Amino acid sequence: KLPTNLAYERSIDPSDVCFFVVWPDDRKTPLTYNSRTLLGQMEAASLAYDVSGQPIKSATAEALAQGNPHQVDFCHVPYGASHIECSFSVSFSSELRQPYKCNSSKVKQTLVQLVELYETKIGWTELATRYLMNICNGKWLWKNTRKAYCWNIVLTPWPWNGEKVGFEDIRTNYTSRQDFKNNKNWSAIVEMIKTAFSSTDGLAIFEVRATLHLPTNAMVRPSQVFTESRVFQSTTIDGERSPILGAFKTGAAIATIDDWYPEATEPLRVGRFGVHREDVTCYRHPSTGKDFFSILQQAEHYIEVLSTPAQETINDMHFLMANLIKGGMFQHK
Amino acid sequence: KLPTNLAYERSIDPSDVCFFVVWPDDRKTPLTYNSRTPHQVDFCHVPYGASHIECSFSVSFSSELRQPYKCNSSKVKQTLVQLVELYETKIGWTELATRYLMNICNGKWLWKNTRKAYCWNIVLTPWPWNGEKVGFEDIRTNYTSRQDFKNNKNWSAIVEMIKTAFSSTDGLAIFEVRATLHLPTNAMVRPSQVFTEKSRVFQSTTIDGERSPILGAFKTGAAIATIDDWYPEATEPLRVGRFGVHREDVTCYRHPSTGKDFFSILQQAEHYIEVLSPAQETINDMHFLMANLIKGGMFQH
Amino acid sequence: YDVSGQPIKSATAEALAQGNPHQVDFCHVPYGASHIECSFSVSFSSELRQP
RNA sequence: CUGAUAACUUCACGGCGGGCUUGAUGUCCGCGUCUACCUGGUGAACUGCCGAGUAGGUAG
Repeated sequence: KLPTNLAYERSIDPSDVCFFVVWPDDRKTPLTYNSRTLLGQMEAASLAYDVSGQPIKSATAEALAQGNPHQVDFCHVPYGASHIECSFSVSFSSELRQPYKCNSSKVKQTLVQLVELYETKIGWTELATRYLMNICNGKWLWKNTRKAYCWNIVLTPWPWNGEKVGFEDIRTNYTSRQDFKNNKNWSAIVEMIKTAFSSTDGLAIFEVRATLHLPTNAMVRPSQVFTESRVFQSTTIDGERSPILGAFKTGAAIATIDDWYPEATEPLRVGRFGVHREDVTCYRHPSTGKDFFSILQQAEHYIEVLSTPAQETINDMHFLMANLIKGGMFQHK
Repeated sequence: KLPTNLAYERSIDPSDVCFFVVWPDDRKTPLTYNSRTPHQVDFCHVPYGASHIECSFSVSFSSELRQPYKCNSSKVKQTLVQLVELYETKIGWTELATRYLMNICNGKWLWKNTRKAYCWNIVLTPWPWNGEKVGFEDIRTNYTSRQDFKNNKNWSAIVEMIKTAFSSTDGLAIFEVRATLHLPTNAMVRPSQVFTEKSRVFQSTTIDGERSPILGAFKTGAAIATIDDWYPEATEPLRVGRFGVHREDVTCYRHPSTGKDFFSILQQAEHYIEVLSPAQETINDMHFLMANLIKGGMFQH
Repeated sequence: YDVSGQPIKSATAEALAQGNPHQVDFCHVPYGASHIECSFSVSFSSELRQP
C-alpha cells in the first residue's frame, strides 16, 4: 500500500488569459495598468488596541488621524472602448489510464483494472459535463462577471467538422444544467471528452473566446504575484505590459466540481484533503476517512463491488477518479 | 471575539470621473491642463468660448455584505449572518439607501467645483430599467432637502432596486451618472492631486490621446460615504471609518475612550440580537455597524 | 499520516488549509506567434569496428 | 643602585636535462496569494495699446 514511489500527471492542460480592448472601430489593443500611490486612514485594530487594553497614552486622537500612505497597481477600462475580450486554450488528454512512475506491479494492476471497470459500469458522462460546465459558463474570469451587462462565450474545438459553438447571454439563458443540454452542439462535445478519456492517444483541444460588457471606466481584477502593494502578474503583448490572470488559476476554476463531501453546499477545488478557502475549516479531513488516501487503500474493495449504490460507492468513485485527473505524488514511507 | 482572520469586501463600486468641454456647436473635447516649472506646479481652467463642462462616472450597488470573505470561525459566521438578516426585517434598508443616493443626486461628489456656479444638472441612467432617463434640473434652486427629492416622479423606483440589491442574494444595481456644470468664463477646475511623500501635481489619464485630470476613484468613493452623524453631539456628516476620523482638523471623534468605535460595538454582537428579536440609540449605532460592513476592511487581531 | 496510519495529531483541520508557496520556471509560446522551430545535428561514424 | 661596570662576526658563490589523463551517461512528477484606503491652491498675478501674428513689442 502506497509503495514509496507513485506519481501521475495531469490530463487537463490550460493556459493563461490575455485581456484585450476592442474599440468601436473593431481594432484591438492590449489592456494596460499603472502604479498609483494613495492615502488612507489608520484602520487596523492593533494600532489602537491590544488584548483587552488600549495602549499606554499612545492612542491619542491626534495620532489616529494621521495620513497613511500605501501604493497599489490600478487597472480599468479606457473611456470610449466598446467591450473586453478574453482568450485561452485548454486540451484534454488520456493520462489517467496508467501511472507515470509506479515502483510496484502489484498496485499497478489494481489501478489499471480500476480505470477499465469505471469506463464500463459508470462511465465518463458525469465527469465530462462538470469540467465543461465551467468552461462554457465563465467560472474562469472569477470576479469580472459581477457588475457586467452581458458576457458571451464562443469556442473552436479540434477536431471538428462544422462551425463554432456559441453561448449567448449567460444570466437568464444558460443557468441550470438542463439549459446547456438544449443546445444544438452539446451532445457532440461531450462525445469528444468521453473519447479522450477512453483512448490511448486521446486528444481534444478547445480554443475558448469570451466577450465582456462592463460599465464606464469600470475595473478589471486579474491575479497577483506572491512577493516572497497589490502587484499584478504580467507578460509582454506586442511590446506593452499587460495583465494575464495566470495559468494555475484558470485550471483551478475548471476543477471546481467537488460536491460529494459528506454535507455539501457548494463546489470545491478537488484536492487530497478537501480544503476550502473562504473559511479555513477543512472538510474531507483524514479523520472521517473520506479523503483521498483512505479510500485509495480500499482499491481492491471497490473493484469487486462493481463486478451499485450511489450513496457511498459511486460518490467515492467520482472523488477517486477526479484526483487521478488532477495528478500528483501519492506515496509515503 | 475577533478570531484573527476576518475580512469583508466592499459593496459600492465607483469609478474615475472624466472632464469634457462641450463647445456651442455640440462638440466635446477632453479638458487639458498646463504644467509649470522636482518643483512643478499645475494650472487648469475652462477654455474661452466654451459653453459648459461635463462629468461622467458609474457606480454599482452589489450584495457583498451578506457573508464575509474570510471568516476563520463558525461562531462569528452565523452571528454576523444573522445581524444583517435581522436588520433587513426590523429596521429596513430605507434609512441607508436614501442617504447614499442623495450624495449621488445633489452633486456632493463635485467637491469644490460647485462654488461659483450658475446652474448644474444631473442625469441618471439606471439598469435594469423599463422607462425614462431620470433628471435633476437646476439643483441649487430646486432640490435642497430630503423632501424635494421625495416629490420627484422617479424616486420610488431608485430608492427601490438598491433595497433589492442588498436584500436578495446575488443582487446588482448599476447607475450611470452625468452632470453639466455652467461655470463662469475662465473658471478654475479642481481635480485630485498626486501624493508625493515629502507641488499640486494632478492625477491624469489619457482620454482620446491627450492627457486629462480624473478627480480620482478613491476620491469619489469618499464623497458618497459621508453619511455619519451618529457620533455624539454631531454637527456635520463624516466619512464612515472605524474611529470617526475628521480630515480638515486633525482630530478624530468616535475614540475608544468614548466606547463608540466599531471594535467596541462589533464585540457586542450577541447583545443586540435580544432587542431586535427600542428606538433610542440601539438603532443609531447599527446604522454605523451596517455602514462598516458595506465599507469592507480587515477585522482581525 | 505518521508511518503507516494513526494521523499525527498536530495537523488539525485549519492547519492543513493554509498555503504552500513555491517557485518554478515557466516557459510558454507568446501570443500571436506562428510556430516553434527546433534544430539539432547528428553524426554517424565507424567507431565500433575495433576497440 | 639592574648575573653589575666595557664590547663591530666577516669576506666569496649557475640547480639542471626529458614528458599525451583518458573512455561512457534522460532529473523528474503536482500547485488560486488575497481582502480595505480623501493628500488638503478659499478670493488670490487684475485691464488696456501697437503690429496681419499662438512671433514680437508697449502701459498704470
